[PDB]
Amino acid sequence: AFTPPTLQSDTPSPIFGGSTGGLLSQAQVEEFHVITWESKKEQIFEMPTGGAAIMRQGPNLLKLARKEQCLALLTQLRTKFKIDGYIYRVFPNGEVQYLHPKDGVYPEKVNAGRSGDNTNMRRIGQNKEPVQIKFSGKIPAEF
Amino acid sequence: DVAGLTPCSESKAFAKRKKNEVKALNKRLKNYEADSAPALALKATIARTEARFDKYAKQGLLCGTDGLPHLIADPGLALRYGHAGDVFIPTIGFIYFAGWLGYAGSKYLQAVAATAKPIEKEIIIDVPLAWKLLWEGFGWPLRAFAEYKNGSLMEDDAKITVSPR
Amino acid sequence: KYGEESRYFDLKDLENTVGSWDMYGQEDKSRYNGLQSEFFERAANGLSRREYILGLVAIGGAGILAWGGKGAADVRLPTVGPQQPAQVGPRGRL
Amino acid sequence: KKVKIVVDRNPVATNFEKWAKPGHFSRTLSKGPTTTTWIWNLHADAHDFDTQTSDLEEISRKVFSAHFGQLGIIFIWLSGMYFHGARFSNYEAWLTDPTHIKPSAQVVWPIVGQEILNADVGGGFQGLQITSGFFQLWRAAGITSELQLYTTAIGALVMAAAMFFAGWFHYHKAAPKLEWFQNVESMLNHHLGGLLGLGSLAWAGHQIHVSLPINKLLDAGVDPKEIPLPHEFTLNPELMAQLYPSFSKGLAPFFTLDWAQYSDFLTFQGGLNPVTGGLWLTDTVHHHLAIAVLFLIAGHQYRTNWGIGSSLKEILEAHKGPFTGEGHKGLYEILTTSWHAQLAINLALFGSLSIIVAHHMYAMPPYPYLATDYGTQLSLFTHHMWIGGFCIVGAGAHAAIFMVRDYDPTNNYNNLLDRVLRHRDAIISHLNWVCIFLGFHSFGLYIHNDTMSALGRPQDMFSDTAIQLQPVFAQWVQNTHFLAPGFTAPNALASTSPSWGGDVVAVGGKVAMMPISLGTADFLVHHIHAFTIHVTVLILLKGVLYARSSRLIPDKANLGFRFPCDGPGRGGTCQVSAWDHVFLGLFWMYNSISIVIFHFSWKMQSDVWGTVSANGVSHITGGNFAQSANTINGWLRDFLWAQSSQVIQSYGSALSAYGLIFLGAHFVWAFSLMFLFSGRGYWQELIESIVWAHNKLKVAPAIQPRALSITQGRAVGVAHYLLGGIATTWSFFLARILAVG
Amino acid sequence: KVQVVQPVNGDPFIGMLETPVTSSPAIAWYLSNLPAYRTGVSPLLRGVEIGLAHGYLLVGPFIKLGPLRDVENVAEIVGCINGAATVLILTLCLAYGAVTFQGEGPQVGVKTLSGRSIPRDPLQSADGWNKFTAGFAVGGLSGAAWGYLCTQILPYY
Amino acid sequence: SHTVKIYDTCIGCTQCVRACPTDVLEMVPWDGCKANQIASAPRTEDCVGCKRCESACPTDFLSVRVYLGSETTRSMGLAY
Ligand code: CLA
Ligand code: CLA
Ligand code: CLA
Ligand code: CLA
Ligand code: CLA
Ligand SMILES: CC1=C(C/C=C(\C)CCC[C@H](C)CCC[C@H](C)CCCC(C)C)C(=O)c2ccccc2C1=O
Repeated sequence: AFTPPTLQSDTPSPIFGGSTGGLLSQAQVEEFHVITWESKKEQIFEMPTGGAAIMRQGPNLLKLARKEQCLALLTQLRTKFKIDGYIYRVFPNGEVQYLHPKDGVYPEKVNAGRSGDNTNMRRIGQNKEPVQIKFSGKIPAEF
Repeated sequence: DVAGLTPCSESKAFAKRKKNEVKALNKRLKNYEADSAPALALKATIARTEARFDKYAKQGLLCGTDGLPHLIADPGLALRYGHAGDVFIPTIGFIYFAGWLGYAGSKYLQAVAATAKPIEKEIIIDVPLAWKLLWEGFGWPLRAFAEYKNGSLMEDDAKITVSPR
Repeated sequence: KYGEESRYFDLKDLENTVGSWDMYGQEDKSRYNGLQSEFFERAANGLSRREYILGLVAIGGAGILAWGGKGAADVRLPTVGPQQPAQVGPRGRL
Repeated sequence: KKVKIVVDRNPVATNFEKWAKPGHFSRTLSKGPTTTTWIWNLHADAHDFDTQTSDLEEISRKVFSAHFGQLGIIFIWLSGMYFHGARFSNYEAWLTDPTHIKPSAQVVWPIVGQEILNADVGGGFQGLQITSGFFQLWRAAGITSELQLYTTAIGALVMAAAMFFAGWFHYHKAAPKLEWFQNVESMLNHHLGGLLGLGSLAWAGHQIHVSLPINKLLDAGVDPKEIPLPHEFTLNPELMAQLYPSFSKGLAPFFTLDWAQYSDFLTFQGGLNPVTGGLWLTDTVHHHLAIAVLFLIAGHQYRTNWGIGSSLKEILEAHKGPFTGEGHKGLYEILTTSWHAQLAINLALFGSLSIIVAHHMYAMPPYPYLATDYGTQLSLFTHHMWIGGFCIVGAGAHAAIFMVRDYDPTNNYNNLLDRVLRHRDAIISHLNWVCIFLGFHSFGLYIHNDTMSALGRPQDMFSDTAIQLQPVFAQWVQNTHFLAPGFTAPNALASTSPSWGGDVVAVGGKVAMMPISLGTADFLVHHIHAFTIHVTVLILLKGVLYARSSRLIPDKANLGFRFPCDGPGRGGTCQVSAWDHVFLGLFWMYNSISIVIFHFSWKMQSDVWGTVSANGVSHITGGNFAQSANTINGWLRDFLWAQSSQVIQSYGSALSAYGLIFLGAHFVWAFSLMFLFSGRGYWQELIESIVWAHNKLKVAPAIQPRALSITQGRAVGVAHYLLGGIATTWSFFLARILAVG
Repeated sequence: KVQVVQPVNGDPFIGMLETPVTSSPAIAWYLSNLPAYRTGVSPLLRGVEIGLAHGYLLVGPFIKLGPLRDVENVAEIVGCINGAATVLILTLCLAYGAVTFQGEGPQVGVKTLSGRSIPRDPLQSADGWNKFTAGFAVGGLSGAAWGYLCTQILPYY
Repeated sequence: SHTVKIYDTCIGCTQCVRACPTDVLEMVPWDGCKANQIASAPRTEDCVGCKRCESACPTDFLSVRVYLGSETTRSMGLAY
């Protein structure tokens, strides 16, 4: 079994001068994501919102408007720095949902113990014709 | 008179157009000395214009309401009235020459398709082979009819890709 | 926030970390002087309801139509003035 | 350290083996053209040296040799122009009578009735009337001979051969190393002094010893055959002393600093020479000498192999203020290691230079008898305007390319580039608001004028006769320039240009330059120009700023500078790349420059160009700009329909080629609309059907035919659009200005 | 050495930046002292003041630029135009307050820039925006009416 | 809220999972291919619809099919 890591709120943030591409009004009333990673030295990386930031030694904490920004930062950390990280979904009511490394290992590597949903056992051309599903509220591929 | 048209040999407006063109060129003439290079150029232009108008009157073209040659694009209507050179004879000429070019290109495609690298032979053209096939394409109609009667000109539909309807 | 150093996230204080701030709104009771506040709340008393503030727009549109009825002509306006001869046209028409 | 010449002996062998194989420069083009997309990408990536090699040294060597090849092409072009001026031109005849003889330097072969394009230009000569102004330039240089143009053509051919030999030599025999290209101090020290300064000084020397005496005799009125040759004017100071008496004392007052005695040929009057309508050539001599001295002084600012001089890095890094953090930290490294950033800066200032050239050359003509030929004037202005706008768009493109490829956030922390990238939303939003405000207060003024004219209310529209909008700042600036001589310009005998104010300069019965009055229509069209420039800036700056990343697409730098989209998701991410921002900015630059040149042509056909009749000036259109250029119907009717009668009735004359191009460019512009409006999937499926037809007859190409890529389609569409619009305007302008004037 | 551009409230991950115009003490005082940022006083009087300012604002363009600007009775016709403009802006406020305040959403809250909790403003409510719309009603027509009376009592006009 | 489906022509090359910028796809154990892995889409609510997975699929025709459907604040990719 695998347990998700807790979001340690009192985690230091990278050195940054302040951008205009950061959080907006969506964070207060819908959602804002957050990414946490461990860096082995003080070095400069690129923000998903524009500009350069310096992440510090040890834990680094960065909140972002969208999950795609968090994954862009994570993939640039993994490629240009060989640094893994954790992404969390933080609701404004207080509940925090763990996100990307959901079962510990990365999704491109098998784990034996995942849900194989949305996997049809037919070919592309074996879907139903749209006339046979007429007036149903579903596309032919989700039958 | 094939469709209410008069021959340009006897139509008055053809002669009027020729006179107007020659008079405009003479108005251009009346500014230089007699033996200058512009004078010789304008004299050559005048000679070309008069030769063109006299040739058009000679060849038997049809003029409409005014003096402009009209062409007939109906076989029979142009054959028995002697205007097959308007459309029919150039139709045969284009069909022959376009078939020559297309058959040469086709035979080049089928010649280089069965080589080691057909990809390279289409940007790097084998010039002797292209020259030989361009020469051989002058007998394109007989070759094409022979390959059509043999059935080797067209491809079976079962060996040709289609979309899944 | 708990931003005593470089910590700009806190689940126990999630209000400040998200970015919800007043910017310039400040709480103060003192602003308008006496008697005039009562004067203006009496001026805008029953009108505060949605139906009556709709009825104000209704009488505004009534004024819009009253301009067309009697008001456009009071400021002259060429669309209700008289006309001066006419033109024939290209050919024999009118 | 230590600026010196470093090269590599024989890096690249000279042979033809890579000529046999196209696509050798890039690895992605290997293993043959499986599709026609390979064919298109081969031309697309021919000059993209970053995708060819990762070494900055090889990129720099390729750039250097490409510069040499371009210089050879330009020298071939100059040789061709001088050869056509020598052989197929009426230049000597035009020199005798420049007022009436129309310049011509190209003739045509009588083949298919095209000899009608040989105009009756005059001088017993037939040929195409040129609008490039080579005749005026050659008269300014003091040619006045056919043999000298041929000698210059041969010399330019020799220089082209030298350029090509230099490029081959510097790519194949002695290719400079990377640190040679990075000596920006030495490069600036030699371009300021040895290129620009020495070139200006040498041209001042030529103008003194060739242009001044020959043009002085021409202005006094002498047939060019009996004018002494330039060398014998240069050979002895005797004839020069007859023409300019200060040459009797020679170089003695120069070295003793009694330079005021040289005031006969080193002058400062301003205005125009009344004989020719061009600038005073002595004033041009004085100008070139002064700027040559200034540039040679400027060429000693930077430090090379000796301790004197200031380093560019030191000057940059010390210009830091409280509002900007580290300031110019990192700018020296991203300009001495990235070619695209330098290309962006140089293209921007080069296009601005071309636009400034267009402005300064209509305002006050520098060549004799250039003002009177309205055709070459309008053509030169419009050509330089279009070149400037194109170069500016390319500057935006290469700034975006640098932002995508050569921008490293490590060495660009908290500097001006970082500061700009960290508040890009503010800049873009504010430019958007400025664009909307300018669009309203420029175009809606025209629409209000249209509505009030169409409602029969001319008193309610914005005009000089109703609601005035006067350019008070511009009018006062004209007044300041007009009152400048004798006050704030004590040594000036006349203003810089007659456009500020004063008397009408007339040469040969035609107005050389007359004062330009600004009214409501000029106010409206200047605000239209500001609006169009601001929107083009908005698109280009938005592409540059959001090339790296975005709120919608956070990893746009991974996808590259030139990619079509990131899929139909997020609502649709079509044209998110900086390339597509350049693609839209091309159209917007086209719109801007088109409005600018329309305003230029209408304003000077209505208020400047015309004939004098010793009681007034009869303009080409008759003052219709002031009462019709505030209305869109006025632009459509009084400018775009009234002046179009010259190009549509040009059949059967020498302007029939302009008439034909006027329709062909319409065809090309509307042909662009296919590529601009459609999409790749339709054409791919249609090509599939055509491939079925080819398979049925065994005529399928091995190279698979593919529809043009999305970026390919956009590029083809914008290229055809700009070509068609610019060629339509070119044919219209040239036919109108060569039929009437 | 001197710092003038800073992240707002410390965290560099919010869309604002501290700038000597968006948070200079004079401009911050002026923006806080505008009626629209007075969460303590009743929204009706705030709307009254806003309507007075905007009604007295809108007189001028119609006076100097309207279709009847060249006739003596421009002031009355402009007062009528401004009454109509006040009515249409009033129904804009009506529609806005009816669509954005049809329910409730008590999430997160609001604090000041120092770190003190503050109530989330009575203006942002169904009843609160009704008082603001009613305040803009009497204020908007009064500002137009005072603008009409200013055309006859001012010496320099 | 985009419909993402995986089909049995998948060869388990994991390229669709690597191409995904919002972590929608993952590899689950399978027995129908040589690599003994197939793609799956448990987090289609995070799918924006960019079709980068389709651009990475080498199977002809592709096995990871994305059907654009209902749009939410995450499918539209909005940060405001
Ligand atoms: C010699 C090569 C060749 C041949 C035999 C054909 C033959 C054919 N083409 Mg095709 N085509 C070609 C080249 C060729 N095409 C090229 C290079 C293009 C890209 C411009 C096209 C684009 C094209 C389209 C879009 C369509 C056809 C269609 C057709 C069919 C209708 C007849 C026609 O002439 O249409 C017109 C053909 C053209 C407009 C292209 C001609 C271009 C030149 C003249 C041919 C190439 C010459 C070649 C280099 C010579 C090599 C010599 C050799 C010794 C090396 C026909 C079977 C039509 C069809 O599907 O009919 C059902 C159709 O829709 N062609
Ligand atoms: C005849 C002498 C000669 C020969 C045999 C070579 C041979 C070679 N050169 Mg070289 N070169 C030469 C002269 C020569 N060069 C000159 C004079 C210059 C200065 C411009 C250069 C500058 C140069 C550079 C910078 C590079 C090479 C490279 C190469 C190698 C491969 C590229 C190539 O040639 O593909 C084929 C090229 C062509 C068939 C011609 C290219 C297109 C020409 C230049 C267009 C010129 C403008 C023309 C008028 C068209 C304008 C528009 C027109 C339609 C109106 C190759 C072995 C490349 C290399 O070594 O790879 C690493 C390399 O990058 N050359
Ligand atoms: C006084 C010295 C001098 C002069 C006159 C020039 C002149 C020029 N340089 Mg150069 N440069 C110099 C020093 C100099 N440079 C030094 C010291 C360096 C090392 C830091 C460089 C590095 C450099 C680079 C990297 C490049 C240039 C380029 C250019 C050309 C600019 C483009 C153009 O079209 O201009 C106007 C065109 C003309 C004025 C035509 C006249 C051309 C003649 C032949 C100029 C001869 C000057 C030359 C330096 C003499 C020595 C060469 C000799 C062996 C023949 C121009 C001709 C660019 C270029 O286009 O490449 C060719 C470019 O890429 N230069
Ligand atoms: C000093 C000028 C200059 C220089 C050196 C460069 C250099 C470069 N540019 Mg660039 N650019 C410039 C100016 C310049 N540009 C200007 C003025 C513009 C605005 C139009 C652009 C817009 C631009 C874009 C949008 C792009 C580049 C790109 C590139 C890079 C690759 C070019 C390539 O191989 O593509 C291929 C070049 C060609 C295929 C040449 C043909 C281009 C058109 C079709 C020619 C126009 C037709 C011509 C007028 C003839 C018409 C008559 C006709 C009827 C015969 C390269 C390093 C590309 C890049 O990826 O950067 C890394 C990129 O996509 N440039
Ligand atoms: C003036 C504008 C214009 C023009 C000329 C065309 C032309 C064409 N369209 Mg098109 N279209 C347009 C606007 C235009 N469209 C617009 C705005 C839309 C909406 C987006 C469409 C949407 C559309 C669709 C959806 C389709 C077409 C198709 C076609 C082709 C139909 C075949 C044909 O008629 O052959 C005529 C050929 C020509 C008109 C080309 C001109 C001949 C050239 C100039 C000769 C070459 C000479 C010379 C070498 C030129 C090169 C010079 C250079 C080397 C310097 C044709 C090429 C259909 C198609 O593909 O057919 C199979 C197709 O399905 N169009
Ligand atoms: C027509 C069209 C095509 C089809 C275009 C094709 C197939 C290109 C046709 C080129 C042919 C094969 C060559 C024709 C050669 C001409 C005689 C001269 C062309 C000019 C060259 C010298 C550059 C697209 O692929 C496309 C893609 C995306 C958006 C819009 C469109 C689009 O509008």
